[PDB]
Amino acid sequence: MRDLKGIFSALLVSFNEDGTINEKGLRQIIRHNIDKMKVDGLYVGGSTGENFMLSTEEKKEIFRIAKDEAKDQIALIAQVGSVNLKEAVELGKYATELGYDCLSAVTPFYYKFSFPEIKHYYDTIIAETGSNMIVYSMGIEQFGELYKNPKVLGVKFTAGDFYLLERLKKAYPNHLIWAGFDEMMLPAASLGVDGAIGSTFNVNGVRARQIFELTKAGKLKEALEIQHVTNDLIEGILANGLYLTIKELLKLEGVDAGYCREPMTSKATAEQVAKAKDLKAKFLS
Amino acid sequence: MRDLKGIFSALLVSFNEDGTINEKGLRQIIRHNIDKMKVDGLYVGGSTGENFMLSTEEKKEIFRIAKDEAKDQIALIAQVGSVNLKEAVELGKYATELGYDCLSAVTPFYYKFSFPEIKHYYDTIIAETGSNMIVYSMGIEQFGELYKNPKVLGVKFTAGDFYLLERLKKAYPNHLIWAGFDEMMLPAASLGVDGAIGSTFNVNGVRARQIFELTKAGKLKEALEIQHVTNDLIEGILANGLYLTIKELLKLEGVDAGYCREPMTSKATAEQVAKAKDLKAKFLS
Amino acid sequence: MRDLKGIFSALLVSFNEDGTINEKGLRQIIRHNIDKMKVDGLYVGGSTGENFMLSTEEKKEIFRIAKDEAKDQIALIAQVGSVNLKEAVELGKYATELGYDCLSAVTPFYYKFSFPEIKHYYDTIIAETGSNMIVYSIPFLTGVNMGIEQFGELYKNPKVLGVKFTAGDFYLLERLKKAYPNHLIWAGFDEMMLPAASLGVDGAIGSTFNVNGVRARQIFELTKAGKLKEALEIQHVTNDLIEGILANGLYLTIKELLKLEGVDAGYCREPMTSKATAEQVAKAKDLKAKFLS
Amino acid sequence: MRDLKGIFSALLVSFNEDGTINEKGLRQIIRHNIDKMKVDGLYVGGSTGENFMLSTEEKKEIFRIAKDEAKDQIALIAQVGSVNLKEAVELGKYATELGYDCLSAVTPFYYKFSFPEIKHYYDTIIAETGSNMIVYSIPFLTGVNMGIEQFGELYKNPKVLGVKFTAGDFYLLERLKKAYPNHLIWAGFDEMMLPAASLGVDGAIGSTFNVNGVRARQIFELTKAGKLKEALEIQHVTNDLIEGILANGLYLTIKELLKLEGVDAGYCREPMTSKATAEQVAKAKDLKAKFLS
Repeated sequence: MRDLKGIFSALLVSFNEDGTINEKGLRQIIRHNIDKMKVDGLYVGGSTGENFMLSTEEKKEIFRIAKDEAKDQIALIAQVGSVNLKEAVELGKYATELGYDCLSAVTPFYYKFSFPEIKHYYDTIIAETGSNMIVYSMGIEQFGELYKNPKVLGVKFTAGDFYLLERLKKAYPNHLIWAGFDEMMLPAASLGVDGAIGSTFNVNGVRARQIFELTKAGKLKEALEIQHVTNDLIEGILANGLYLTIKELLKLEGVDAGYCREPMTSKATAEQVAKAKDLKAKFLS
Repeated sequence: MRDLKGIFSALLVSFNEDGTINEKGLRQIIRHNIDKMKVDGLYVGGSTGENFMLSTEEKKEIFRIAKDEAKDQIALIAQVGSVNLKEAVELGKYATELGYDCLSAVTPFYYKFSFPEIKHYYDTIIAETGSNMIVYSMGIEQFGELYKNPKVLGVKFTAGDFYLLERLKKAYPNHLIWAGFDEMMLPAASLGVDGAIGSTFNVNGVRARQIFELTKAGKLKEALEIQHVTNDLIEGILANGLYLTIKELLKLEGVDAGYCREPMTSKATAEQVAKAKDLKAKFLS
Repeated sequence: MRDLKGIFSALLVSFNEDGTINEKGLRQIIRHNIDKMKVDGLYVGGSTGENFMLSTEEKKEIFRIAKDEAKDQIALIAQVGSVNLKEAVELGKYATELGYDCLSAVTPFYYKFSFPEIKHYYDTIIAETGSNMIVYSIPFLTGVNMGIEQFGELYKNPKVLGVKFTAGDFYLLERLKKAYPNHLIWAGFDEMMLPAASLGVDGAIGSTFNVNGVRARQIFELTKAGKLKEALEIQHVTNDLIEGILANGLYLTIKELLKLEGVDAGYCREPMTSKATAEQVAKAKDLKAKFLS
Repeated sequence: MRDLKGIFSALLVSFNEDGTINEKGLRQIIRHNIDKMKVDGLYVGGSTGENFMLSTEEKKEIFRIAKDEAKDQIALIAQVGSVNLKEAVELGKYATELGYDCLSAVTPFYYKFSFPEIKHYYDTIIAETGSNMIVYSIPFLTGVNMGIEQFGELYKNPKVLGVKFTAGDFYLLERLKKAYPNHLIWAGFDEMMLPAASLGVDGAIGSTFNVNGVRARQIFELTKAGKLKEALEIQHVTNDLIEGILANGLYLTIKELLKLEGVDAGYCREPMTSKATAEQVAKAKDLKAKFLS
């Protein structure tokens, strides 16, 4: 398998006003990431792609478009998790067929699964597809149990618990860790994470790569200055509405990022558009 | 519309070992509710029916079977909510076509929706189907906003907040409230709820109806004795595994309740089956 | 033993502007509760009395004043719980010496105590004083949620009589009456009195009974008689009052309502905001006009 | 002013079996921290010192003993926060009179205080004592989570120097250094020292530095030098020790580790479990063998 370390943008999807996928806009988002953000890879079908508001067929169309547009230029991970395990297996087979480099899967949600149920879910996706898997996160003993399956590569770490982060890095040194919190990239990199998967790399890739590299070189003061500017931008993005603000910033860079998908507010208000313009002037110009 | 007050069993579904719907077993569960539990209605496609682990087509098949088997014998409510609003509209149209008496819809989950997004979700399902709606639950001001749509009938109240319960009953006296916590039926009925939707009525209907009726007549000590026995049974059901224990209790009554659907543990262990047998002997024989 | 069932006001305390106790005002609050609110007893030294912001000597002074003013006319429970167990024993001995009918103690807080430590705390207060105990449960402030098995362990001590259930979990409330039918439960959420009375609580201990004790007794007694429609009507009016009290500021509003009836309920103690704003006073006068006139 | 940056142990206190202070043992703990742990200073009267279970006079006694033993050899911060603001002012005046370099105070807890009330509490302690203040933030115990704007308001008082960040939110930690670059931050989670040092904290205040202060200084200094691999190795060994300490019982295990080095760290104070079990003692000896020998 392809090297999966480094910076991965969690891929946003362009939607039309009626909720359907805007394919031309989706390819422009992808091209922006590969060609201008210079990411190491794309993480497709995650929360950032508005995945859980879509049908199985719509998820497959996004997987097809992303792989067709990215070809073998960068690494591609397909998030195929769901509350429906049969759907996760169907999506995992499809992504595997398309040539995705590995699968990822959120823990089954809506109902409360026990750990045994969560491990059986991941083992089932792996057994039925033949593909390697990135888990989400549970404690050290439970990661150990997950890691008894040799096709589990590591975890997309999205909880800000740096004690567990250190414990995992020590206990399972040959397993990978990708940071999921872009605003805490520096402290995660100080503990040796192997990469980061994030929604803000769709527009702030340049700084994200600088933080990651400066931190691994021990240049912590310089990395912190760039994390500070990054977090001023992230703070404004969160206050204005995360998904809509990143799309509006992409629109100012000539990327047809389109609308959000309903039940999320689909169209940005004038105020939201105004705030996006100010953010672009201050942090991305 | 049909009277929707009273006792509604949240319908469990019978699955085969491979996860597919066992239609004969599903009809036996339905017949048990109508003919022996003597419920006022069935609440189909909710959490209890393992709905969120299923495909759109599987949800439609369950709606078809339940309406075919129940005909017009009792009231039928169809839960059609989802994170995918287009799926909720598709399911709401189908249930409306089949003749369901009203729709219900969980608040969109997985992502964090704002109140405006939640209200637009409910208004969209109503506008696209033409059917009345039962919401889930937010505070008094937000229920008021939901209740500006005249086709919203009331709420399936699943949070144990009896202060909000009283406030809602006072503020919106012509809207209905169904209790969602079977173990707190007495206190809910003391505040005048119009009915209850619950998973334990699939086997404990008799006592549920007695509690509801004794409480409305002011016979609180007698209602409490029956709530105590009910809660001894519920306590054992929860400890042993809710969905699997109710199915195992149904099996002891000659109802082919089958397996649970994966990612939930599909098969009951011997210990779980043993505990179910003890529960049946102590509380349902 | 002196009956501890029924309607108990959680005694409010009158403070001077500098934070010291206003004894004359405290006595007026006590008299208002006994003579006008017609309470069965007073719960003294609880959260409502602003207890946790005071010194040990101030807590002793409030115990002394309350017992000297109430004398033997009503039942009196003394809340003596603290994070300092030595203080709790000192206060429990003092309240016992004064003649309080029973002690009560909040679960030790701040630190995350184990169940054996909580049980040892209760057992120590009882052993050192010789007095009976009511467990004071208030999860919203403490963060401590004890289950049914744990109450069982506390109840192995025969001097633990029951619990002040300042919580809204009515599944746990029912489980308690099922498991330990001979043990007492006092409801702590005034806005949920009807549903708690439907489950057989033996009484209620509340801050709003300092001004709304007439309606509170009615809800309790009507619910016990099975007159739910009548009880719910009075619970509805009561909760319109409580909703306004909570939005305007609980402590300061109840004290301003008492002031309007001629009770010198004084200031609140710092670090709480000690004086109401003009807007808070105006809203309290409207609540009095609408609900207590 | 006396430099307050660097490595501070959160002073543990030695108690006798009956709960009274063991002055000789307390002095031995102080000496161990200064002479062996090589700390920059001591944080006295915090959660680790079992402060919240003590009387006001006991807290004063610990302040007196710690200052008499440490004298002027190291920096000394006095935590004087309480739910009773009058007590906090009394303790702050006493610690100021003794010569403590700075005061610190936990956010008022138990009751749900408003932000204006919290700010008034800090402003009152400062005004009545004339001493500088460190805000003590410990959300896991208090339930109080202040945001960036609120820290801004507290920092309008020039005598508020910074915050003891006993929390793991590193987004908020970064936002604090961005907004208020001239204000100090001390990390409070010993197991997360490396990532906090990566974000520029000015020091650390920790309970485990009573026994692991040599490694704690190394992690801090190596991270500041950008030697991440070396720092992470020492953080890894440190966290194996901390993981065992937490599983065996934090307070009793650190006291037993101190006892094995000849420091009479004594018992814990009730309502905490005062004595370790045989199994706890045996596990503490193994932790000493593996990590502190």
